[PDB]
Amino acid sequence: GSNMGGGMNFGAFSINPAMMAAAQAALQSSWGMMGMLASQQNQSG
Amino acid sequence: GSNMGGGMNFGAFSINPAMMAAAQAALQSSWGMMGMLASQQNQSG
Amino acid sequence: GSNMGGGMNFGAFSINPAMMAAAQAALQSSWGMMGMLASQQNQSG
Amino acid sequence: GSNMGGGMNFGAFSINPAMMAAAQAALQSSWGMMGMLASQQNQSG
Amino acid sequence: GSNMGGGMNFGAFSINPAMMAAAQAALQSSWGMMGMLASQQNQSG
Amino acid sequence: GSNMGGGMNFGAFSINPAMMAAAQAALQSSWGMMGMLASQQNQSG
Amino acid sequence: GSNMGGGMNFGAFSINPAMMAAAQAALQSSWGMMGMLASQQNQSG
Amino acid sequence: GSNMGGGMNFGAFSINPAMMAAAQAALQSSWGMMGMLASQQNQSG
Amino acid sequence: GSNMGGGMNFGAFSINPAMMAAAQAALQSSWGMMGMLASQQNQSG
Amino acid sequence: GSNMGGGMNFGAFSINPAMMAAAQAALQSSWGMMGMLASQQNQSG
Amino acid sequence: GSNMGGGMNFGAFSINPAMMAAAQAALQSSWGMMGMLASQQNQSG
Amino acid sequence: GSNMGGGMNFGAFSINPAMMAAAQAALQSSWGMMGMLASQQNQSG
Repeated sequence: GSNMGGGMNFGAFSINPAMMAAAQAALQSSWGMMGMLASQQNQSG
Repeated sequence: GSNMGGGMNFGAFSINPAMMAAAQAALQSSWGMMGMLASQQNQSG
Repeated sequence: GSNMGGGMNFGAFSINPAMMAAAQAALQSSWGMMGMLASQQNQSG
Repeated sequence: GSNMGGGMNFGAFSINPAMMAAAQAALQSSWGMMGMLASQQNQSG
Repeated sequence: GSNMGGGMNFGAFSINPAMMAAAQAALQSSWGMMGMLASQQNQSG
Repeated sequence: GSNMGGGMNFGAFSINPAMMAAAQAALQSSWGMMGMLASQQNQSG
Repeated sequence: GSNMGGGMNFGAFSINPAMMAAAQAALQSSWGMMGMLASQQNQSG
Repeated sequence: GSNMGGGMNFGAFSINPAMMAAAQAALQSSWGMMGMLASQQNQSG
Repeated sequence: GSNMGGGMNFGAFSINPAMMAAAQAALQSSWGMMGMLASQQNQSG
Repeated sequence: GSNMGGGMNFGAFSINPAMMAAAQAALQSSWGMMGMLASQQNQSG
Repeated sequence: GSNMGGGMNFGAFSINPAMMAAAQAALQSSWGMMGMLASQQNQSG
Repeated sequence: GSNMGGGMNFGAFSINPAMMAAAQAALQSSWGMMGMLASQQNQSG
């Protein structure tokens, strides 16, 4: 069980994420004002 | 079970994400004002 | 079970995501004001 | 089970996503004000 | 089971997505104000 | 069980995260004003 | 010379004005979303 | 010379003005979302 | 010469003005979201 | 020459003005979110 | 020459002005979020 | 020549002004978040 309060952002967020990855499983998620991500990267041997 | 509060953003978000990946499974998700992502990248051997 | 609150964005989001990927499975999703994505990239050996 | 609240965006979103991919399976989805995508890219050996 | 709330966008979204792909299966979907896409790209060996 | 209070940010957050990873499982998530992420990267041998 | 800008009202205005007057000249004008009134009630002795 | 800027009101204005007057000249004007009134009540002795 | 800037009001204004007057000239103007009034009540002796 | 800047009000203004007057000239103006009034009540002896 | 800057009010202003007057000229103006008033009550003997 | 800077008020102003006057000229102006008033009450003998 999880919960988050609500917030207000007046400023302008200039985000410039730059990502690189190399794996058996890879997920790369960039988001702006609000987001939630639940990623289950299952693996065996 | 998950929950998120509601927020208000007056500023203009100029986002410029740049991503590169190399994997057996790859997902790359960029989004603006609001989003949710549940990605199950299942794998065996 | 997941839940998200509602938000209001007055600013104009100029997004310029640029993505590159190389995998057995690849998904690349860019979206503007609101979105949800549930991607199950199943894999065997 | 998933749920999303409703939001209002006054600003004009100029999005310019640019994507490139190379995989056994590839999906590339760009959308504007609202969207949902559930992509199951099944794979065997 | 999935659900989405309703939103209102006053701004004019000038979208210019540009996509390129090379795969055994390829789907590329660009849309404006509202959309949903469920793509099952099945694969064997 | 988790809970978070609500906050207000007047300043404009210019974030420039730059990330690189190399693993059997890799997740890299950059976000702006608000987010939550629960990632279970399961592994066997 | 007079001038007015244009506005947008999403809310539903339930107005219930109740007026009573007793004069040599009487005008009573109730209006909803938009209006202009120029009433010259001239009088002598 | 007069000038007014344009505004947007999301809330629902429930107005209930109640007015009573007794004069040689009487004007009573109730209005909702937008209005202008120029009333010249001229008088002599 | 007069000038006014433009504003946005999210809240719902419940106004309940109640007015009573007794004069040689009387004007009573109640309005909701936006208005301008220029009333010249001229008088002699 | 006069000038006013533009403002944003999130709160809901419940106004309840109550006014009473007795004069040779009387004007009573109640307004909600925005207004301007220029009243010249001219008088002689 | 006059000038005013622009401000933002998050709180809900519950105003309850109550006014009474008795004069040769009387003006009584109550307003909510923003206003300007220039009243010239001219008088002779 | 006059000038004012812009301010932000998070608190909810509950104002309850109560005024009474008796004069040859009377003006009584109550306002909420922002206002300007230039009243010239001219008089002779």
